[PDB]
Amino acid sequence: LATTSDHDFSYLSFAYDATDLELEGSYDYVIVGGGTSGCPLAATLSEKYKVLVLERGSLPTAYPNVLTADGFVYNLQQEDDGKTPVERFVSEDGIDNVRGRVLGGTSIINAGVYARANTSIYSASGVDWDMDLVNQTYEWVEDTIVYKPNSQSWQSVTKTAFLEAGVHPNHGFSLDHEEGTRITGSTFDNKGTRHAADELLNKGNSNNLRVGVHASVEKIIFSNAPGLTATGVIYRDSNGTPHQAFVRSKGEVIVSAGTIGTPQLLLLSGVGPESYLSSLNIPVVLSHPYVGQFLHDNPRNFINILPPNPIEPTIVTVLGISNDFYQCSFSSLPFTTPPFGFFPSSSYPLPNSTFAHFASKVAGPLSYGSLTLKSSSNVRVSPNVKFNYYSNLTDLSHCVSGMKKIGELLSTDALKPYKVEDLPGVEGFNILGIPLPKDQTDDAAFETFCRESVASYWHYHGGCLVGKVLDGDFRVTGINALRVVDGSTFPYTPASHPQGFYLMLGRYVGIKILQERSASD
Ligand SMILES: *[C@@H]1O[C@H](CO)[C@@H](O[C@@H]2O[C@H](CO)[C@@H](O[C@H]3O[C@H](CO[C@H]4O[C@H](CO)[C@@H](O)[C@H](O)[C@@H]4O)[C@@H](O)[C@H](O)[C@@H]3O)[C@H](O)[C@H]2NC(C)=O)[C@H](O[C@H]2O[C@@H](C)[C@@H](O)[C@@H](O)[C@@H]2O)[C@H]1NC(C)=O
Ligand SMILES: Cc1cc2nc3c(=O)[nH]c(=O)nc-3n(C[C@H](O)[C@H](O)[C@H](O)COP(=O)(O)OP(=O)(O)OC[C@H]3O[C@@H](n4cnc5c(N)ncnc54)[C@H](O)[C@@H]3O)c2cc1C
Ligand SMILES: *[C@@H]1O[C@H](CO)[C@@H](O[C@@H]2O[C@H](CO)[C@@H](O)[C@H](O)[C@H]2NC(C)=O)[C@H](O[C@@H]2O[C@@H](C)[C@@H](O)[C@@H](O)[C@@H]2O)[C@H]1NC(C)=O
Ligand SMILES: *[C@@H]1O[C@H](CO)[C@@H](O)[C@H](O)[C@H]1NC(C)=O
Ligand SMILES: *[C@@H]1O[C@H](CO)[C@@H](O)[C@H](O)[C@H]1NC(C)=O
Repeated sequence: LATTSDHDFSYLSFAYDATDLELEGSYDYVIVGGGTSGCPLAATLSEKYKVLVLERGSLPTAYPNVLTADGFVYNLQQEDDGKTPVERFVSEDGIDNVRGRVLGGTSIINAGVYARANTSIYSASGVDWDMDLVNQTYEWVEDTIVYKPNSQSWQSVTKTAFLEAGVHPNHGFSLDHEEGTRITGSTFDNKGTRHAADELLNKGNSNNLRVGVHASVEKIIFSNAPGLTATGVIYRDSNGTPHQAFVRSKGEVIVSAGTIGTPQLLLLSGVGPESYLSSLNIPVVLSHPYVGQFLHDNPRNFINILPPNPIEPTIVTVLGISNDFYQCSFSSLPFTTPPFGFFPSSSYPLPNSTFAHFASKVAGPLSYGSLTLKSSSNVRVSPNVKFNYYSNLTDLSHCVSGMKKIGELLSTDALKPYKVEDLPGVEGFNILGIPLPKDQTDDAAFETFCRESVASYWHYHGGCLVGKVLDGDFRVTGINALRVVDGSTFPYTPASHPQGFYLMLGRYVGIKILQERSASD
């Protein structure tokens, strides 16, 4: 774990605006997307080789509010002008959502919750994991940007509610995703300063690592040397001037553009379903049927209570983990400008007093959809995405169980002081939005509640799966010198909160690449 300190911007010494980067560069590795996985991957590779990271967004310094916990809601409330760190989008399902667009990626705009992946998911992932390396990597990340949180009144109230409601056992303070209640780590330090993936760039070699911001990567370049191989990428700067960055012998292009950005770039580059690409007149580099397929978004269902007595805003630290659903509570200040993506749509009531958001995330999820291009040529145009929430009934059964558990929390002695009226069961609270069915045994009513009140937990993943598009070493099958490392590689979520796993993944693969280069020297 790390110790509270200012956000470390030492890496600015090797950060450049794309307009300032050479028109044609040569490196050992080119990383597309300076995000959650991309940054630690880049830093790791730079320990020995020349690396260039290309990020479409700005430096975190351009948007000060992404640097503090009290800025979380603010970023979501800001209008999307195409340059802001929070990019808005709506799934085909009709659910509002957001993704990061800034150096550090989505780890720069998230809720800060940090957890290590469920230790039981590595065996069936399709990857032969080196567990000693996995833990060493978690430690590497944690010693730089993860903190043991301060005690917080509302989080403590939530902890008492979970324990009263049977979410056992109690793990005390622990980073591990395990059934029961615990206080986990956070990327926000004890002074409220946000730490993120960008700071992991400081772990790289300042003479080998170069970062380009405001760099929109539009296409991967290929050649037969002799076999199909990725040779570089084309990116554009704010002046509209296109640049090219190539990789040298044994080097590689690694796409870490995220669940949404990676499949989009692959499709735009001619790697995807042959009939789909041809229909849009995109030359086919390699037929890859699963690019953009298997897009998963864990559903979030919730209850907002408006206490008669004000509660203080807090950062999420207490987690109530069940096998089929994960829960927590967030307390915040009132507002008249809605944080996009918080509620599923714009027509939702606004809180004029402090409130508590009890959220429930369904495990998996088993349901999935796909990603398709909205523009066949412009990478700045958001792709179309559909998640098909609750299309798999097992997800729905888990939502029902999850919301019943929330009902239990609402019926605890712990939450009584927050009701406006002392009514039986879950009744008596001042609710903002859709309330739970009164009858806690009415399954059909809970299914309707789950379907009509659903929102995104913002932990979408998939779209470029290991075993479908990638192999066990994260290489895009059939293409040399090309890998994918980010949240797009697996169908199920690694824990209640995935950033820890994706941060680890970046360096993990980086180390695997270095070990591979060592053997071939
Ligand atoms: C990689 O890192 C993992 C954690 O992220 C390791 O794991 C943890 O390893 C701990 C031993 O080093 C193991 O023991 C600890 O917990 C014991 C019981 O914990 C549970 O029950 C307690 C009360 O019943 C409760 O308070 C607690 O919150 C837990 O619910 C305790 O008896 C021990 O004194 C010790 O404190 C952890 O349980 C374990 N946690 C997880 C998430 O699995 C992992 O190491 C483990 O790998 C296994 C494959 C196995 O070999 C096991 O023996 C080993 O400890 C690390 N792996 C590597 C390769 O280093
Ligand atoms: C509002 C919100 C709250 C969340 N809360 C939490 C939490 O508390 N804890 C947790 O564990 N997880 C949380 N998550 C989820 C977690 O943050 C994400 O799953 C994780 O950051 C995704 O990592 P990634 O590397 O795949 O993608 P990203 O970090 O998004 O990185 C991809 C990067 O690629 C860039 N990019 C995309 N396309 C291009 C292109 N063509 N050219 C150049 N650059 C490009 C993007 O701008 C971005 O910086 C939250 C997510 C959101 C949106
Ligand atoms: C919802 O998710 C389930 C778990 O992934 C699906 O069932 C699983 O389907 C696998 C191949 O389709 C099969 O190997 C697994 O054994 C099976 N697991 C279970 C718990 O049965 C389920 O798929 C449907 O139901 C199963 C039983 C089969 O009849 C499939 O043909 C069905 O498609 C998923 N349901 C949906 C709506 O996709
Ligand atoms: C951890 O993962 C295993 C294997 O996928 C699963 O059986 C178990 O339910 C998970 N535990 C939790 C608490 O999510
Ligand atoms: C303020 O919140 C209360 C619930 O506490 C609600 O009844 C009222 O309508 C809200 N005021 C406005 C004008 O939205």
